[PDB]
Amino acid sequence: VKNKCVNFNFNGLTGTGVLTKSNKKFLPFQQFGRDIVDTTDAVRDPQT
Amino acid sequence: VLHLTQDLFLPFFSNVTWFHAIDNPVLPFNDGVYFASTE
Ligand SMILES: *[C@@H]1O[C@H](CO)[C@@H](O)[C@H](O)[C@H]1NC(C)=O
Ligand SMILES: *[C@@H]1O[C@H](CO)[C@@H](O)[C@H](O)[C@H]1NC(C)=O
Repeated sequence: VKNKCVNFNFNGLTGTGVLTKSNKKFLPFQQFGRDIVDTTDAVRDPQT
Repeated sequence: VLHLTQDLFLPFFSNVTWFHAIDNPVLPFNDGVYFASTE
């Protein structure tokens, strides 16, 4: 479910937020995302 | 971002030995080794 605040458990990375499509350029080895504040910003869906 | 990491890296301007081939000596392995080859 996108554009709706929902608790997520993506591969054991529990949390809460809003999911959406991204234009980012994740490399094949990439799984996680972050920022200079070292907090998870984007995740790659294991099943899609 | 300018993420700073600490890990086993090959030093910059470090000293590397160049080998030829024409017998396959065994070289020590310690904290990782770096391998390069153009063929
Ligand atoms: C997950 O499994 C289903 C059924 O086996 C399959 O249709 C789907 O493509 C799989 N997803 C990935 C990312 O491989
Ligand atoms: C690599 O070896 C040469 C000759 O043995 C030496 O002069 C040089 O200082 C070495 N490299 C470094 C980075 O010390």
